[PDB]
Amino acid sequence: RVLDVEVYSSRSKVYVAVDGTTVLEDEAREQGRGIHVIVLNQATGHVMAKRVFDTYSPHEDEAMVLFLNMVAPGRVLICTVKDEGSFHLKDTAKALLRSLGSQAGPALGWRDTWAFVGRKGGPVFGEKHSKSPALSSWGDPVLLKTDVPLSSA
Ligand SMILES: CC(=O)N[C@H]1[C@H](O[C@H]2[C@H](O)[C@@H](CO)O[C@@H](Oc3ccc([N+](=O)[O-])cc3)[C@@H]2NC(C)=O)O[C@H](CO)[C@H](O)[C@@H]1O
Repeated sequence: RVLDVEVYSSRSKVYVAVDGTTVLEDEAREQGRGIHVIVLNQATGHVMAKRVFDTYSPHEDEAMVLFLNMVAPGRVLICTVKDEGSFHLKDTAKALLRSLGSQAGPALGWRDTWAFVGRKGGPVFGEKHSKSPALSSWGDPVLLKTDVPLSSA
């Protein structure tokens, strides 16, 4: 009646594991920057969608907002940052993350790392965030492990 969810955010690598199986992994040297989003079915844990939005670059946050607004309430929503996710994560996107209950997402800054697991329509199940200490540095890798309650019947 639970999912064991692991979410990793760092400068050079992201991954998400569900019940000990890796369902998302990106350690490619020159791609995959931004906020990785995975959507799970809330009863089975099956992956319903996988996206990456390069919110270091303009317009990607707009795509993220349009995608997240079509996600059903009650899906499991997982986010994790590779390299940089904040430069063009602008106010509408930050307000949407705030509306999910995220604490770190609306506050995300330059080269911060961030891992998030929540029910789309509330509540938040797990969140971690490491602030970058300097413009030339990155946040510390963060590894969030969270038991997510499953729906039944
Ligand atoms: C060497 C390297 O990391 N290059 C990769 C490049 O990395 C981008 C990086 O995504 C962004 C965000 O962290 O930062 C760029 O670096 C700077 C450096 C200085 C400033 N400044 O305002 O003074 C801003 C950004 C970095 N680019 C460089 C040249 O270091 O990203 C591309 C696309 O992902 C490749 O991955 C490349 O490998």
